[PDB]
Order: sequence, then C-alpha cells, then structure tokens
Amino acid sequence: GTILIDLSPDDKEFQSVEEEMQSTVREHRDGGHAGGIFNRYNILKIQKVCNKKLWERYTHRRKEVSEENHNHANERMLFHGSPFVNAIIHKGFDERHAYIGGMFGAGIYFAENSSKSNQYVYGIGGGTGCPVHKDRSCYICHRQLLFCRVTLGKSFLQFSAMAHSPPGHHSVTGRPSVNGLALAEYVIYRGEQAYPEYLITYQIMRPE
Ligand SMILES: CSc1ccc(-c2nc3ccccc3c(=O)[nH]2)cc1
Ligand SMILES: [Zn+2]
Repeated sequence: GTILIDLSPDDKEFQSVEEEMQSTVREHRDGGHAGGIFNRYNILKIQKVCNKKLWERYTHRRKEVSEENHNHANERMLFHGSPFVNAIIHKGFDERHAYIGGMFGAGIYFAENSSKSNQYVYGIGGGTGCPVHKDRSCYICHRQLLFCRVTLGKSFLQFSAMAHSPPGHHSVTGRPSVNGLALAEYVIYRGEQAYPEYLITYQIMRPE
C-alpha cells in the first residue's frame, strides 16, 4: 500500500525538510564513533511516504491520545534512524522497531537532532558501519533517515545525562542534563503513535 513520491528541490516542502535536517546536526560525545565525522549532509533525495491504511492507523491513535489530554495530541516532527527503515515505510512502526536496550526502556526512539538518529542508520552504536566498506564514517554510501510525525500526548519528563508508558502518560521525553547543546529525545511505546512522513536519502560530508 505504500507509494513514495519524490519532492522537487524547488518545492517549499523539500526545502523546509532539508533545513530541519541540516540545522539540527550537532557534535556527539563519541567524537563521531557511531555516526561519523561531519558538520552537514549532502541531501540526495526527499520522498513523501503515502500509505492510507498506515495514515489512518496513526490518526485514529492520535484522536484517542488527544481526547485523553484536553484535545492536545502534542504532535512533533522528529527524526528516526534504523536498520529497518525499509520495513517501517511499508508496514508501519511496531514492536520489532523498538530499541530494546534504550535508556528509557524498550520503545521506539526519536530525536530532535538528525545527527542523533544518524548514529542508528547502521544499527545500535553504528553497528559495523556501511554494508560495503564497513565504515561508520563512510562518505560514499547512501544513507536513509525518516522524518516522522509523532504523537507525544502527556509526556513523562526524564532529566538525564515493548514496555509501557509510565502510568497516566503517552510517551517519555529524555531531557538533556549535561550537554547543553543536545536536543531532546523521545520514546513511544505504541507503533501507532508515529507516521513515517518523509524518507530522506543522503550522505554525510567530510569536513574541509
Ligand atoms: C530496532 S533496532 C533500533 C535501535 C535504536 C534506534 C534508534 N534509537 C534512537 C535513540 C535515541 C534517539 C534517536 C534514535 C533513533 O533514531 N533510532 C532504532 C532502531
Ligand atoms: Zn560505504
């Protein structure tokens, strides 16, 4: 049921998605071990992910959350990196896409910083890097990330350095408490609370 529509680089929607990607790169405490060394990306393609059934699955859940939270879904646009990006865009998020060992429990994790999600494209800790060169910092191989619509509802705030949501909450927010430049990371425990809106194909760029 999924079709992928290419956005033109001239389209305002391409441009605003690229800007969110590029502007939320930061340096990471691993010095680039997991995701590579780079300050920016070469965006090769941005596609909109269209699946009626998956969209309706998302909106149904969004309304349930909204009605439990004074008509406020608390919807965000967040990045997701994963070895399973191809299954997600065809079958939706579910328990098989969860970070079982994540610091907020087994759930599906999203980031404000695109460079955080980039660390998971080739697996946890960057796995063994690109399939072809076994390089976590490969500047040649094409990578993919998702830019997703995520319903947070009432989010449990964790001030820090599939399971269930904390009672009375719909998600967890990991607030950065040491690295003053890091943006927030979020966890949902129901695959229905996210829709994979954009598929972004890119390379990390070697700093000059
Ligand atoms: C099913 S195996 C797996 C494990 C971890 C992640 C992941 N973890 C994150 C943790 C924090 C922020 C973003 C992410 C993120 O974008 N992805 C994706 C898939
Ligand atoms: Zn490579």
